[PDB]
Amino acid sequence: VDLLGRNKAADEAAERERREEEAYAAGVLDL
Amino acid sequence: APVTHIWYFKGVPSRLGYLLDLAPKDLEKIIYFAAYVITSVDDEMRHNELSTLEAEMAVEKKAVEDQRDADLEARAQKLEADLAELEAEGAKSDVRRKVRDSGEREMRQLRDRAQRELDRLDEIWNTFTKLAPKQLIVDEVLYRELQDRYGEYFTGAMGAESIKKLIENFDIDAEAESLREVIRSGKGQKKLRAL
Repeated sequence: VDLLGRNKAADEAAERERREEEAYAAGVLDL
Repeated sequence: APVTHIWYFKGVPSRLGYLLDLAPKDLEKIIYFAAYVITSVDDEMRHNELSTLEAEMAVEKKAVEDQRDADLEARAQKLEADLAELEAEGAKSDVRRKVRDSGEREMRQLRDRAQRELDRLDEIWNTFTKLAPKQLIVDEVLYRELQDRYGEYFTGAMGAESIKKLIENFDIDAEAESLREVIRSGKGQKKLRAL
């Protein structure tokens, strides 16, 4: 984990999808 | 000259892209006169002709490739003459191999423009046979090279007029139901995009 580390792009896209998945389950108007 | 409304093009979501299932860059190209799109074509008219259009393409290609092999062999005999007339007199073989490398370059470039024309015509055919509207063309050459041969089969344009014609030539309840179905069945981010 210290030679490979952690990217940024993938994490951004992932938390994005996660946000729009926790927002569609209840109510989706996030902006 | 017709023109569109930025409010429904630039602001996210771009309503036009969503209505038509596009990306903006494509559309900012089609409206600011960069790429071309296909307003409509005929699928049943292009059905009973694919065979003979292949026939004409293939006869043209056999023609040019017969000329291509003729190029190869004729340049090769000229090269043999060049060597035989370069050695009969009193010169080293260093200069002979240099001039023969030049002649090799010659035959190479001949066969090269040859095969370049091959690949061009072949990709052109492969683009004709694979035609559905809303396709972009960043080329301006492929497009013209299709407008001269069979252009009258399909219909093309660019600008506000292209999107206009298209919108007119676009079923809506079919898309709406297919979208309801992609949402029902599909899942993931794809579900969200269809939503």
